[PDB]
Order: sequence, then C-alpha cells, then structure tokens
Amino acid sequence: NVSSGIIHVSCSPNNTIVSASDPGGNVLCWASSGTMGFKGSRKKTPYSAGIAADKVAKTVKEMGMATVKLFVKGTGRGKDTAIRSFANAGLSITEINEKTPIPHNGCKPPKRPR
Amino acid sequence: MRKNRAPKRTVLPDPVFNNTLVTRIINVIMEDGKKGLAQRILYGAFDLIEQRTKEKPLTVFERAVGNVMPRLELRVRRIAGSNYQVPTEVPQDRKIALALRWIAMFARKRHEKTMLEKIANEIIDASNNTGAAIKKKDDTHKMAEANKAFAHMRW
Amino acid sequence: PKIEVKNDDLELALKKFKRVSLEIRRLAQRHEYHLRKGMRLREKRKIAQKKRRKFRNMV
RNA sequence: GGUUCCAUGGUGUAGUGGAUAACAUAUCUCCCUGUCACGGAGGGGUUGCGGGUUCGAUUCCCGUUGGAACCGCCA
RNA sequence: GGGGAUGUAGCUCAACUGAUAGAGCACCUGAUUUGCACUCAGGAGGUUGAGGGUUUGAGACCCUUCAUCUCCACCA
RNA sequence: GGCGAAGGCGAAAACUUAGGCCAUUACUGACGCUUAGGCUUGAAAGUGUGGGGAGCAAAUAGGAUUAGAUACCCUAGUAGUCCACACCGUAAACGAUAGAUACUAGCUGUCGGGGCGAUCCCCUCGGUAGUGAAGUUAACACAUUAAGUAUCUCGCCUGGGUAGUACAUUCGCAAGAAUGAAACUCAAACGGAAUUGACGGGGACCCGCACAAGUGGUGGAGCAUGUUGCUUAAUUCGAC
RNA sequence: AUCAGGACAUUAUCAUGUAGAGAAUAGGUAGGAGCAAUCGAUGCAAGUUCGCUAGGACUUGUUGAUGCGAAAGGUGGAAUA
Ligand SMILES: [Mg+2]
Ligand SMILES: [Mg+2]
Ligand SMILES: [Mg+2]
Ligand SMILES: [Mg+2]
Ligand SMILES: [Mg+2]
Ligand SMILES: [Mg+2]
Ligand SMILES: [Mg+2]
Ligand SMILES: [Mg+2]
Ligand SMILES: [Mg+2]
Ligand SMILES: [Mg+2]
Ligand SMILES: [Mg+2]
Ligand SMILES: [Mg+2]
Ligand SMILES: [Mg+2]
Ligand SMILES: [Mg+2]
Ligand SMILES: [Mg+2]
Ligand SMILES: [Mg+2]
Ligand SMILES: [Mg+2]
Ligand SMILES: [Mg+2]
Repeated sequence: NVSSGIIHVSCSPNNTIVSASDPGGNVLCWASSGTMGFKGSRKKTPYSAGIAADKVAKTVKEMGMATVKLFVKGTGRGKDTAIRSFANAGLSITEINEKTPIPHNGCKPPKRPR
Repeated sequence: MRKNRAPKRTVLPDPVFNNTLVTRIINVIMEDGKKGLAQRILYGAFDLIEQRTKEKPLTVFERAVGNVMPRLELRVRRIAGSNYQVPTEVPQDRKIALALRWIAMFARKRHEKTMLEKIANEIIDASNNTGAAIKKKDDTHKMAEANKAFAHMRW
Repeated sequence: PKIEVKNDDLELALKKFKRVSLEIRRLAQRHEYHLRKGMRLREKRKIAQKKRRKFRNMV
C-alpha cells in the first residue's frame, strides 16, 4: 500500500536475511534461508540468498511497491546473488548504500580460531 | 595427466530401419560376444511390437528411447565427508548411450518370460512414460534439482 | 557508502559497488579476530609492503 | 551371636511375577594397511549347591556354602 | 462414589462436529561414507476398542458396555 | 615514516615539562669518555586495599570430534583485562651487535634545519633505509649507522648433562627475584655455518588402466592346484 | 465520581451458507404450482458478501416497459412462483 520503501539485506557468513521495510522503521515482511526450508550448512550458499530475495520480492510486489532503496549489510558470500534476484524481479533499485557495522577500534573482537 | 582426447569409432547406420541407434543397443545387449544372437533377439521384439502396438517399430523405439534420455548428470565430488554432488549437462553422445544402458539393465530383470518379450515390454512400457527406466531418470533429475546449489562449483 | 543508481542503467551501480564493498570488507574482516598489538602492527606493515611493491612495477 | 541383600558367559551388569535370557567389554574368522593399533563385515559363548511344589524352576518355597551391609545396648 | 477424559499403524499422536482413513518416528530397499550418523527418494503398518442406532453414507453424532488415564469428597 | 636511553608513544583541547637538529664575529677555558658499589626507570602476567565491569576470556560446566580428549571446534563462564594508591623487577627486554673518539670508494631513496626562490629539483649540515668494492669472517654475511684500520673504560665467557638445581645470604605480604656450585656421568653436545641426497598431511610442472567412463570378473557355492597351520615314521628342500 | 478497553448476555439488524447428481453454492422448511409491474420491467457498469476462487446474494451507477424453465421444466437425501 506504499510506493517507496527500504529493504535491508543482511548477509552473515553463516546465513542471510532479507527484510522489506517502510521508509522509516515498521518492517512489512521478512524472510530468511531458514524460513524457506533450507537447513544446516546450505543456508550460507549464494544460491540460497538469491532464493530468499526472490520470495520476498514476489510477496512485496503483489503488495504494490515500485521504488526500493537497498541497504546492503553483512559480510557473507551471496551478497550479490540477492542483489541480482531483486533486479530480475523488476523493482526500481534507487540506491545501493552499504551499512555493515564498522568499529572505530571499539570493543575487543573474539579470539582467532586455529 | 593424459592431455590427449581419445578417438571415436564409427557408429554404423543400422542395416534395417537405417537408424544407427539400433546398432548401439545391439552392442549393449551383447553378451558372450554373440553378434548373431543379439540381432535376432532385438529384431524379434520389433515384430512383437508390430503384433501389439500396430505402429511402426522404429517410431516406437525412438519415442521410448528419446523419452528415457536424461538431461542432468550428477558427478560425485568428495572433499571432507560424504560427497556433495554437482549437476552438469551431459553431451548428446553420452545421452543416448546412458539411455540405452538403462533400458537394457532394467530389461534383463523383469518378471516376464523370454528376453525377447522381456525387452519388448520395456520399450513399449517406456513409450508412455511409465516404467522402470523412467523412474531411474526421474530419480536422478530430482536429485540434481535438490542439489542445485552446488552446481556452480565443479572443480 | 551511498551510491546513486542514476536510473540510466543498473550494471554500472554494481560495477562501482563491487569496489566499495571490497575495501569495506577488508576492515570488516579485520575487526573480527583478535591479534596482539605487535601482530596487528605486523599485519599493517605486511599489507603496506604488498601494496607498495605492486605499485612500483605498475608505475 | 542376631538380622537384611547378592551369587547370570572370561569380566562388569539387566531382565523373567513359571513356558523367553539379553547389553557392553572381551574372544574368533574375514576386509584393512609395509605392518600393527584404531576402523568395517560375520561369527560365536550363561542362572552358587541341595532339596520340595508344578506337566515344567534361574524365577516359587525351605535349607547349605561364599561375599557384603547393618546391629549387638542398661547396668 | 461424582465429574472429565481417552482407545486411529510396530511406537507416540493429528484429525474433522459427518463425505481423505492421515502426520511423525521405528522397520525395509535405493542414492551416499574411511566409517557412525546426518541428509535425500520410495514403500508398506490399521473393524479408527466393542455393541447398538443416526444419516443416503462413518471411525467420528448419540446411547450403552470393556479397558487404562486423570482428577475431584469422604467421624463405621 | 617521526620522537624517546630503553620499555613505549596515534580521537580533540588546556596546563606543566624533557631531550634533540642547524648557524653562531658571544662566553667560560679541558670543566671530557667509561663506570665496580649506589640511585632512577623498566612490556605483559601476578599481589594488597578501595572503585569499576560493555566486550573478551585463564580456571570451570556442557555439546562435539576421538580408540581415549583433562586439547584444537562450538555454547555459556569467575579471577583478570580498566582506574587511584602501594608492591613484584622478570621477557626472543633483539639490531641476538656496551658506550665514547678519529679515519676508510661510490650509487639510490626518504625526513628535518639552513642557502636560493612556484612546486619539482641543486648544494650544505644531520637522522633514518636499500645496494655495493677494498677490508673482515669458519661460512652466512657486515661494509661510513661496520661485524673494517686503532685507542680508552666497563660487563661477560672457558666442553655437554647434572643445573639455573641444592645450601648459605640480600630483597619481597606472596609467587618469587638476585647470587650460585659440587659429588656423579659422557666423549662428545636438541654446538655454528654450508653441501649432496631422502622426505614433507610445502609449492610449480609432467606422466602410466591410476582415478574418472564402461565391460567382464574375484570375495558367497562345488571342484582342480599351490601355500600357512596341525599331524604323522616321513608328510624331502627352497620361494614369504 | 468519570473515562477507555475488551469478557459474556442481549435489545434491534438478515444476506450468509457450497455431496455427487441436478444446467444450479441445495442453509433446513417456502404453505404451494404461477407470480411480481412507479407496491415499477429489462439492460450492463462500480463496490461488497464469502469462498468449496467456480459461484453466491446485496448495495451503488445506467435506469425503463415486460421479466420471472429456482411457478409450470430439471435431478436429487435435501428443489424450485
Ligand atoms: Mg571465533
Ligand atoms: Mg584379505
Ligand atoms: Mg553408659
Ligand atoms: Mg601488567
Ligand atoms: Mg569437562
Ligand atoms: Mg562465547
Ligand atoms: Mg586471577
Ligand atoms: Mg635475562
Ligand atoms: Mg649488504
Ligand atoms: Mg662441568
Ligand atoms: Mg646469574
Ligand atoms: Mg638440554
Ligand atoms: Mg640438506
Ligand atoms: Mg572407474
Ligand atoms: Mg571362491
Ligand atoms: Mg567360504
Ligand atoms: Mg615346503
Ligand atoms: Mg633363503
């Protein structure tokens, strides 16, 4: 019922999440590899990110929006498969801003696995 | 480690219906190195097909074999545990060859009588997409569709 | 890191966004695992030397 | 001196309200490897003694051994 | 004693207030392993407790029994 | 790349404050180098008292893996990591190279002051790097910032294991620090550098029925033959 | 004392609504067997009803002089003014 809005696409190294939201807060719908039915290790594969983007794009397109600002997030591997999925869905991508949290040397990160 | 691609021997046009593919399936059902025996068996099945389906045997054979032909092939690739499979497009030559091998393999296991009627029933049962070779093709296709994610990584 | 699409084409936006994300991914991965201060300085000097030596022969 | 518990394969333990005995380790044969350990397949091996009841006792009953756990106080 | 429940496959439980006999795990075969498992495909396994009636039809709706589960009172 | 003697120092500002480089027609007029003893500082961990605690994580609990896992992986998680005041005084505290002084080819960078005046670039005086001959070294290599030619002063070394152990002593609340042997034992040493091979669950490249793609088999049954074991008077001997 | 909210009762509100078969959403009974016409035909447009996504009834707009085989015709357990 709204023309413009925001779709946050977080890409963790282990999973991915695509949240379609109002231009300010108030998410309208959300989807993830887990809710699709994919389980375990497969949830971290670029193909799954594209699949998740496709379902949320179809759902949100029937709701009737055109202009999308795409706030890319995370540091996974399928960060662009979802991007191409939305473009092939045909929504009007207006911005490609990236907002992955970067620290300015605050908080000590965890130990190195070996 | 070879760097050379093997040559290919001629396939030969069939001597009756002039459909190369007949010679290939003859060689597939070959056992004990009997060319004679295999031709007789196979040719007898087309005659049974005439008596039953009232249609041209070559057309029925193509409709059965062409329907059985698969599209995706799953190649095993182990890394650490088990194998993650990889769907790849099989060439045209191997497509017919794999189809013929399955046709013969499920034909020599049917509950029917003399392999003439055995092999005759399998081909007629495969022209209507309801048989044993069909199920094998269905299973590999579904397995490839399930393992669509790893298709991008081959080696 | 906002980049406008310009609404003239789509690829170009992703052609610029690829660069921006790579330099972005570098610092994002740096603040993921804890190294000592000496090792952190060690890794900084290592990156600088690699970039320097590559630029010498590209200049 | 008295009272309660236990005795099952080579070793550690389950069951059976009478008709039936398994688990693990161990043992044997075969894959496995240069070989061996580990691994895989298959194979095998059982009611403390006695005496009664029942058509039938490892099980139910009374005695006899061995090993434990409890008590043996008031002067 | 009084009320409320249940009985559907080998093991648990859905159904659906009347028109499907199902889901899951156990058992079996196939793909797949160094194995052990996880995964993926297929398959079976039922007087729907018994008895009577409803309805054009039932496992279901109702009535009555059998069995177990709960409860919820108790000066011989 | 800069600064400090070393440890160390990187958001911004104020106050206090240390040393250093260049030019000196100025001044004192050998007042200089080193330093046993002594004093000061000294990463992180650790200690005592009082605050603080977001994140992380020794110890600890659980889930995995595994023949076993008190470990590598994951989920939690206290002391601690932080501040103030008191201690501890050890590190691969390394340029594995004590400080000071004079001399000895050159080339390429870079930083600061000074001279010229768009930068850029040239010269002078210094700091920090790379390459490089004489020279030195067992070799690797050092080479004007020496491990070169020489002098002064201090510290330290005298085969390996015992052993940085034991006793005594000083310091410390504590863990400990400093100092530091011997009996006994070996002919060498987890000695140094370099060379030829082998090997690597190190890379790069190339081959073969090796894998892959197929076909027909073997391991299951009966039989033939050979072998192991056992037996027997002998089951002749060898091949493993 | 007042306000707001949903509990559960309603004053009062009538479409709903989906065996097959039947042409049909069949909610059960229309008493029955033709009936409605400014007590206004018929027409198609918009929304809504709920869904058994086929269909349903209702409202709004066109709106004017014959519609109503849901009277009579239909099959069915259930039925046609
Ligand atoms: Mg981590
Ligand atoms: Mg063998
Ligand atoms: Mg006493
Ligand atoms: Mg500290
Ligand atoms: Mg533990
Ligand atoms: Mg954690
Ligand atoms: Mg502590
Ligand atoms: Mg020292
Ligand atoms: Mg040199
Ligand atoms: Mg000595
Ligand atoms: Mg000493
Ligand atoms: Mg030693
Ligand atoms: Mg060597
Ligand atoms: Mg092969
Ligand atoms: Mg054999
Ligand atoms: Mg055998
Ligand atoms: Mg011999
Ligand atoms: Mg010999």
